[PDB]
Amino acid sequence: VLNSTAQGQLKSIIERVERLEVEKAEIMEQIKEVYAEAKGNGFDVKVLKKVVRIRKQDRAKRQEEDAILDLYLSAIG
Amino acid sequence: VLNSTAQGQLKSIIERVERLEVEKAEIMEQIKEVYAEAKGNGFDVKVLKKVVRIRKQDRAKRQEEDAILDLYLSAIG
Repeated sequence: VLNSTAQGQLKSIIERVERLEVEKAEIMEQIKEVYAEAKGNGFDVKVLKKVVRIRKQDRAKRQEEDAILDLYLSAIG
Repeated sequence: VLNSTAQGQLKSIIERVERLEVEKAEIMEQIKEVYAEAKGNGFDVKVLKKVVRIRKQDRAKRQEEDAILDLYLSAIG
């Protein structure tokens, strides 16, 4: 059995996660809409998605290079 | 070569998709934070996630039952 406080906690957890998952689905739908718009303008959607992935990978690489920089500087001092 | 209007279109597409993908990542992080909070309260996160999936499946089932209802009613009229 779950006591009163725990039942409240559970209900709050489910409520918040479900609201966030609705927002996430809304965002995903908007991304789909932007790509559909692009397709309408004559763009290649598969290639656009690849452009986005490549740029994401570049940003990730730069962040890890910042981490590595802090590691080296730390080690040197 | 891409003409002026097409270059503007491309830049707008990438800009909007990347902003939306940042929002999506923010939402995913918030979901993680809610589950971390739940774990702190003594809840089983794996089981919570399963609760959320089950409820999502129930909602999906109800939507498809509404679709099927419209199909049957349509066919009958």
